Amino acid sequence: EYKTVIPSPYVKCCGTAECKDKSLPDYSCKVFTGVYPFMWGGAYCFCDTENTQLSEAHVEKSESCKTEFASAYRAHTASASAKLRVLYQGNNVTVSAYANGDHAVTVKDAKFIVGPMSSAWTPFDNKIVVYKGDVYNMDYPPFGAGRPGQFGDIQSRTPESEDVYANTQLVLQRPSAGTVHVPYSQAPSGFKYWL
Amino acid sequence: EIVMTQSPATLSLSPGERATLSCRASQSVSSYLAWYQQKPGQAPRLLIYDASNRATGIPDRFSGSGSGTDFTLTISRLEPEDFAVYYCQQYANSRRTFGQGTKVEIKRTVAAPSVFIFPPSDEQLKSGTASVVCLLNNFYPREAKVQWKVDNALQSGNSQESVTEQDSKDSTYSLSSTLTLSKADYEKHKVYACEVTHQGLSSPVTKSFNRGE
Amino acid sequence: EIVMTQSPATLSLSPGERATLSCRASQSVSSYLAWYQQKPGQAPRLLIYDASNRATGIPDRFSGSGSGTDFTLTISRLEPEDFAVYYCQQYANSRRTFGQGTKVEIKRTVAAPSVFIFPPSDEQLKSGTASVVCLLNNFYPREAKVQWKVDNALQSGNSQESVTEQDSKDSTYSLSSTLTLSKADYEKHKVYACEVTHQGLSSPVTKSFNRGE
Amino acid sequence: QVQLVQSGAEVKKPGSAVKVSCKASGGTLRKYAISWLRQAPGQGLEWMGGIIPIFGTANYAQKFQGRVTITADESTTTPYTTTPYTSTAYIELTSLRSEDTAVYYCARDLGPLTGYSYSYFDYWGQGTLVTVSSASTKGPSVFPLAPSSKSTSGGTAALGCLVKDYFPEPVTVSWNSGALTSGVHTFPAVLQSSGLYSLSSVVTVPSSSLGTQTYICNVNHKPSNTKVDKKVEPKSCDKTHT
Amino acid sequence: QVQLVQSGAEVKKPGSAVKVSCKASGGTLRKYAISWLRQAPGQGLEWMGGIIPIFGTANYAQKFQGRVTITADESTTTPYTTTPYTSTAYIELTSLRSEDTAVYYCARDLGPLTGYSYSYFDYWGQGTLVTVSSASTKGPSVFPLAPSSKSTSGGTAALGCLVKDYFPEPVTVSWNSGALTSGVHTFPAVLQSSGLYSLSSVVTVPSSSLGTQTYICNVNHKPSNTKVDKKVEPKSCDKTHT
Amino acid sequence: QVQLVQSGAEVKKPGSAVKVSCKASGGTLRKYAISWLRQAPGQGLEWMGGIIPIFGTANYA
Amino acid sequence: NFNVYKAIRPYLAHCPDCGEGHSCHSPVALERIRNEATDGTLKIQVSLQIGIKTDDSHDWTKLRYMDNHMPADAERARLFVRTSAPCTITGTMGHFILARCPKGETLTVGFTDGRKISHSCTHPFHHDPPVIGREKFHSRPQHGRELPCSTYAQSTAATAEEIEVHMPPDTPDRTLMSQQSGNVKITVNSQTVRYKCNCGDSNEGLTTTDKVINNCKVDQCHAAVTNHKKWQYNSPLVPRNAELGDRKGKVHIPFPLANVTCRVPKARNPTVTYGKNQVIMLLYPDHPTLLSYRNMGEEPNYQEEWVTHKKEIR
Amino acid sequence: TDDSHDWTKLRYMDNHMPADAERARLFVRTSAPCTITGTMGHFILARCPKGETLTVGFTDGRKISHSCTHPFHHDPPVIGREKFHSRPQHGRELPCSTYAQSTA
Amino acid sequence: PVMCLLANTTFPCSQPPCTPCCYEKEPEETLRMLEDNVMRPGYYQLLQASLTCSPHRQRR
Repeated sequence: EYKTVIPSPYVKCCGTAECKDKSLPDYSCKVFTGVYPFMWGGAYCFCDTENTQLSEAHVEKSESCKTEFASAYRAHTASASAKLRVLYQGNNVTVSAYANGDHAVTVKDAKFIVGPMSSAWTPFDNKIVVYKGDVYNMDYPPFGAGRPGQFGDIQSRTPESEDVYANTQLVLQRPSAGTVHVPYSQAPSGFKYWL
Repeated sequence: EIVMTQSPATLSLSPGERATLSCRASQSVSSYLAWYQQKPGQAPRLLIYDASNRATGIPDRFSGSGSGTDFTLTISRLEPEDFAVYYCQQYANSRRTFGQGTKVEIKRTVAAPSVFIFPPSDEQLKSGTASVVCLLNNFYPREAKVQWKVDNALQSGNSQESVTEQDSKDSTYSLSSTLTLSKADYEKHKVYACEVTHQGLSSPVTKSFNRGE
Repeated sequence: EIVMTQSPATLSLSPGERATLSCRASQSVSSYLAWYQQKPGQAPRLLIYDASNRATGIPDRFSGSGSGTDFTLTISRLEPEDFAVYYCQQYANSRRTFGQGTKVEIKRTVAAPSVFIFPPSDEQLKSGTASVVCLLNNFYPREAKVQWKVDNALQSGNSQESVTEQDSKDSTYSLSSTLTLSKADYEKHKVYACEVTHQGLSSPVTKSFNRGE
Repeated sequence: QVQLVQSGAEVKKPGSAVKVSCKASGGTLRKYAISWLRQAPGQGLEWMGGIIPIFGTANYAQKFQGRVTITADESTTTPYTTTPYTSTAYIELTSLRSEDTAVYYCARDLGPLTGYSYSYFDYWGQGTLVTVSSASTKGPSVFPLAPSSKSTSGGTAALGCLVKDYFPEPVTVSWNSGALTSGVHTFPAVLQSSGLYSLSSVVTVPSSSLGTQTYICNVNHKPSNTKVDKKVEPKSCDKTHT
Repeated sequence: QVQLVQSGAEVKKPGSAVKVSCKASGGTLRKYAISWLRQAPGQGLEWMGGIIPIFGTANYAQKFQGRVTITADESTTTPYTTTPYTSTAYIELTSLRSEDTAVYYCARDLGPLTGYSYSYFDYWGQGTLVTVSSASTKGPSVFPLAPSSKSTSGGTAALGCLVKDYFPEPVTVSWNSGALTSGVHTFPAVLQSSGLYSLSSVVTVPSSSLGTQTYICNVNHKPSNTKVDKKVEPKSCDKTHT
Repeated sequence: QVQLVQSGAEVKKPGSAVKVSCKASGGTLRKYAISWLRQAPGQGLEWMGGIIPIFGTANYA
Repeated sequence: NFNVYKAIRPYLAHCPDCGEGHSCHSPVALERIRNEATDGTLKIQVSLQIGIKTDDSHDWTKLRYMDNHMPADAERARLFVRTSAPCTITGTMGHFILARCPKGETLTVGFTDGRKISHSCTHPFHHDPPVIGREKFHSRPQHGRELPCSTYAQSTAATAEEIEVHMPPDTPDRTLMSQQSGNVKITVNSQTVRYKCNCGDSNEGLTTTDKVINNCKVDQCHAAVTNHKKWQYNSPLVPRNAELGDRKGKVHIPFPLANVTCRVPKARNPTVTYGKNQVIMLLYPDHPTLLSYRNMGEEPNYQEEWVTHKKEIR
Repeated sequence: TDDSHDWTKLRYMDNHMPADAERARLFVRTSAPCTITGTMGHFILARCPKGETLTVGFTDGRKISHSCTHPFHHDPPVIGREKFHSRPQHGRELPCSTYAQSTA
Repeated sequence: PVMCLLANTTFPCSQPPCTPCCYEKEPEETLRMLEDNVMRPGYYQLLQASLTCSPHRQRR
C-alpha cells in the first residue's frame, strides 16, 4: 500500500507563491489564485483578494510495507526432495533425501538412493506472486510497467529500497471557498483492491 | 427563594496576605456556584465555575471550595492588582442570583481626618442663593460620622453627603458635604462649625467660621 | 496541593472498646477516599474504598463514613489482631496522598519502670571506647525522659536511644539509652546515677553507683 | 478569545421606551444563549432574561415580564458559514420608571450547550448606562468656591472648588489646565433630590499661598458643548487676591 | 487472589543507582496499572509513579520524574492467555542520597479499568528495603553489659550484652541458645552518628543468680558471618565467673 | 389519581392464620411493586415485604 | 517514554460535520484513518493530545485540547469513537487512538470538555474489514483454528515510523482588537502579536505589549498571534508558516504494525451420502461460507461458491 | 407548569395534572440515536440514521422512563447523483430544503 | 564520535549544544538545530538530550 504525503499548504498573502519542481516518486504541484481562507478567529489574509495558495504532494511506501506487502517472482526449475518409510523383517524405518539419484543415506547399515522422478511438471508458472501462505500464477506487469489502481501501481526493487516506482495518477484540485484544506484526486491503492 | 449571603461585607488586608471570602445559600445549590471579580468603571469578569474550576486564563492565585449550602473563594497571597469587588453567583434554578458583593481593601497604618469649611461667593449671592462646603480630608480607616452643627444645631434638611475611595497611591478616603439655601436663610446663623467623630481621633473634632467675613 | 490529617495522631483504647478513627482533608475532596491498615513489620492492606465500601476479604467489623472534607473509620469492637497502624488515602486529585499513619494502642493502668545502670566492660575500655547504659523495664505508658546526673552534673542531650513497642506480656514498654563517651571520660567521672522522669509516674526512679566496684 | 460590544449610554423621559443593542463575535462555539443583566449603581446585580439567537425562544426572569421584551436577529448564515461567527441581540425597556436607571450588561450564557441546563455568565460586554428622568439638559452653575477666613501658617488649610445644578452627569474638570495633578481630590457625584447633579474639587495645602498663587480651574460639560474656566481666590463680603 | 513479589533487599553507596523488579501474577483482570509506593524509616508514605504494563505508558509525581525510570516487559502479544495472567515491572532510582532510604512496594491499581479514574491500591507486595549510606560491611564489637555494685544481691536485676559499630541490621541475637525466653528484651536498632549500628539485649532475673547461674548471648551477624555464642559474667573493675 | 383497597379488620386467637388482601387500579404505570407495612399504636412504622405482581418474585425484611 | 509532548501541542482544524451537518473549526478534527491491520483494528490520528495533563506531564487519566489560544484539560473517561454503533478503544497515546469497530460507512470521534460542552468530528469512511480465511464471521468463536493476520500492537515505546512538526502559523483573531474613542486598542494579553492596517495610517507592525492605533475603525485593521514557542503537526488542514517551512525535525508515533495469529470458526460437518459415482452433501452454514472442489488429476476443473443457507450439492 | 418559557424544562401530563422534567434527558432514536436540532412546544426537529421505526422518549422527575415507538420508513431521498453517507470536505453545492431553526 | 550543526558551531551528537534544561531555557533558540538536523543520523541522540532522555534531571 502507498501513502500520499501532503505537507501543510503554503498561502502567500498579497501576492503569488512561486511554483517549483521536486524529484519525488509521483510528485504533483499547483498554485491556486483568488483564495481568501478563514481560520476560527478571522480571515487569515490581510486583503480581500490577490492572495494565492501553493499546494504539493507525492506518494511513498506506507509504514506497513515491512509486513503488509506481496512479492512478484520469476520461478526457475526445482530442487526435488523426498521423505520415505520402509519396512523389512520388522525394522520399520524412515529416511530423508534429495531426489538427485545419488546422495546415498545410510541407516541401520542399510543404504538408500532415490530419484529423479520421471515427471518434470510443476504447478508454478514462469511468473508468480506470493502474499503470505497464498501464492498465485499471474502475469504481473514488469518493473516500471504497472498502471494505476491495479496490482503493481507502486513497486520497489526490494522491501528496504528507496527507489519507489509509482503510477497513481494523482491530481491536485481547487481548494474550496473560505477553507484551508488541500483537496486531491487519485486512484485508490491497487494492492488493497487486489487483496 | 434561594437566599444568598456573603459574610464579610468588606475584607481589609495587606498585599501578600491570604484573602478568603465566604458565601452561604439558604438551601443546597450542590455545586452550580461561580465567582467573579468586579472593577470600578468595568463589567465583571469570571474567576471560578462550578465549585472549583478556574476560568479561561485565570492564573493560579484564586481557588474555589465548598458544597451543598456553604462555599469560599481563597487567594493564595493577594497581589496589588487583585484588590476589587467580588461576587458569588448561583445557577441551581431559573432565578440565577448574585450575592450582595464584597469589597477587598488594602490594610495600612492609621491616619486621622483634617476638617475644612468654605463660605458662599458672589455669583450665588446675586442668584438669591448661598452655598457652604464641609470636608474631611485624607484618612484611614474611613468609618467617620459628621454633622453641620450650625449655631450648634443640626442642619440636614437641605444638606447632602458624598465619599471618595482609597486613592491608588496614598491609600486614604475623604468626604464632602454641602449646605445650600436662600441667601436670606444663610444669614439666620453666625457659627458655621461642622463636627467629626472618628476611630483614629482621640475625641470628636470641630472647626468654626462666621458669615459676613 | 491537598493535605491530609487526623484528630487522633495515636489512639489508646483497650481490647473490646469501639474505634472511631477520624480524618480531615485540607480541601474539598468528595468521596474518592480509602482506608488502609499496616501491621508492624508487614506490608499495608486495603480496608475501605470510595468512602464506605469494604474490600472482599475484610470482616464486617469495619465501616466508613463522611463524604466531603471529613471522614471516619469505625471498628465495632477492637480485637487483638486489629491493633495496627491506620492510614487514609485520597484520590480526588492526581497527587495520591496518604494520611500520615495513626496507631491504635491498648489503654492500661500506669506503672513506673524499674531502672538499671551498666558501665562499659574491661574489653570495651581496653578497646579505647566507652558507653554507660540506662535500662528501663516494663513502663506504662511511654512518654518519659532520662538523664545521667554523673558526678551530680545534669546531662542528657548526647545520648543515642531506642524503645520497644507494647509488650506481649502485659502491654508495657521498655526503653534503652546510651551516653556518648571516649575511654578517658568513663575513668574521669567518679559516680553514676541515671534517672527516669514522667507526668503519669508519681516521682523519679533511680539506681546509683560509685565507679568500677 | 471572544468579545461583546453594545449600544452607547442613553438618557430618556419616563413613560417612554428604549432599546439596547448587543453584538457578539469571534468565539469557536456556535449556539450559546445571549443574556441581559442589570445593576442599579452598586445596589445589586439582576439577571433579566435572554434568547438563543438561532431559535429566538425568548426567556425571562418573571420579575421583568411586561416591563421588557428581548429579541435577536437571524442572518443569511449558510449551513457551512466559514467565517468568524457573529450574533445580534436586544432588550426593549418599556413603560420606563426612574427606578430603571441602571447599567445594563449583555453576557454569553452556555446553558443550551451545557446539556440544556442553567449556566454562569461566561463573557461580558462593556456594560452601558440608561438614565431615566423628566429633567431638561441644564448646563451647570459654575461659581468659584471661596476659601474661608484663613487659619494661617504652622499647618494645612482649606482650598477648593464647586460645580452645581446640571443634567447629564458627564461633566469634567481640570486645575491649571493639568499643571496641578497630585493633591487634587474630586468628589465624583451628588444627586440634588430633583434630577440635578453636583461635584466638588479640592487641594489640601500648607497655608502659604491663598491670595497669592494663580489657582485656576476648568469646567467642561456636554449639553450645548458648554465649557468654563475660573480662579478660586477669597471673595465673599470683601476680597483678597493675587 | 493475586500475588505481588519483588526481588531482594539492598544497601548501597551514595551517587550509585538501584534497579528493583516486581512480578504480579494470578489475577482475573488484565489492563490494571502497577504502581510504586515508598515508605520512609518512620516518616510518611508516598506515591512515586506507575505504569500500565501492556501500553508501557508511565505516570509520576513531580518530585520523582527525572530521578526515576519505571518500566515493564511485554508479557504476551497473541490474543490468548487462558493460562494464568502475569505482568513484570521494574523501577530504577538514580543519583542516590542517604535521604532516599526507604522500603519500596509495588501495588496493583484499578484506576485505568475503573473508567480511567485516579488510583486506589488493591494488593501490595511484601516490600523491599533500599538503603543509602557510605559505610562498608563491618563486624560488631560484642561486649558484655557489665554489672557492678549498683544494687547487689536479693533485688530485681538484669544481665545483658551490648553490640556496637557493625553495619546492616541482621545481628540477630538470642539467649541460652534458645533455652531462655521469659523476661527478655532485645531492642530494634540504633543508627550510630558514625553511620554504623548498635543494639541492646538483656534478660531480667533475680539478683542472686548473677555470677553463679549460667546466662549466654548468641550474637549472629549475617554480614561477616560471626557467631559469638558466649556467657556474659560480672566484670566492671572487680573479677567474677562461676 | 390511583387507589388501593384492602379487606376489612380481623380478630383472631394466637396460633391461627390470616389471608389479608388488596387491589390496585387506575394508574398509567404497569410494573409497580405492591408492598406491605405495619404499625402497632405502641410502635413506629415498618416495611415487611413486597412483590411485583407480574413476576411474583417476593422480597422481605 | 516519549516526553517529546513537552514541545508539541494540540490545535484547532477545520472539520466537515460537527453533529448537526454544520462544518466548523474543531478540537477533535480527524487527520487520517490508518487501515492496514488485517484483523480490522483502526489506528486513528486526531487533533487532541491524549495521555498528557497539560504542564507537559504524562497522565493516563487525562487529555488536553486546544481552547482558542491555549491548551486546556479533560478526562480520558469521556472520549469516544463511533461508527454505525459504539466502538471499543484498545489503546491511546499522543495524537493516536486504536479502536475496534462494527462495520459502517462513517466514522466519528468526540469528547466532553471540562465545561460539559461536547465536541465531535465526522468523516465518511468505508469500514469493512477483509475476511480472514474462508468464512465471514461476526465475533471470535469458542472453538475453531488459528490463522496468521496483522494487528497494531499496543506498545507505546514505538520505533521506525515517524511524524513531523513546524513552528505553527500566525493565528488570526478579530478579538485581539477593540474599537473605542475613534481609535483601535490592540489588547495583546501577554501574547506576541502582529497587526496591519490601511485606516488612514500605514504603520503596521509586531508588538509584545498593548497599545492604541489612532483615528480608525477595526475593520480597517487586521491582527494575529504571530510567534510561538510550541510546535504542531504539519497537517494539510493548517497553513504553512513560510515557503520552505521550518523546524522540520521528526517525532516517533505509537502502536507499530505486527504479525499475529487469530482464531476463525470451522463450519460444522456436512451430512454426506454416496450415489452411483457421485457425492450428495447437505451444508449447514451459520454464516456465509466458501465451498470449493477440484479433481485430483491432470486437469482440476475447479469450482467454488459462497453459501448462505442450507443447500444440497451433488 | 407555571406557564413560563424556560428552555431547560419540558412539561408532560401526570394523570390529571401537568408536571415538569429536564430537556436534558429527552431523546429520539430510529435504528441508532438521533441528534435533536431544535425544539419548541409540541414540535421536535431531529437528524436520524436510516431505519424502519422511530422512537421518542424522556425520563420523568420521578426517574421513571417513558418512550413511544411507531413504525416509520425513514430513508432520506438522494441529493444529486451519488448515494453518499455523510457530508465531505470537498464537493459541489446543490439546492435542497430544510426546516429552518426559527420559532417565529 | 560524530558532529552536529548549530548555525556555524559544531558539537558531538550525544552532547548538548546548551545546558542545563535545553528547551526549558530557550524554546525559540532550541528551534535552530531542529530546523535542519532532520537529514542527519544524530537527530534522535540530540532530541533525547534536548527533550526526553531523563526529564531534564538525572539518568535513564
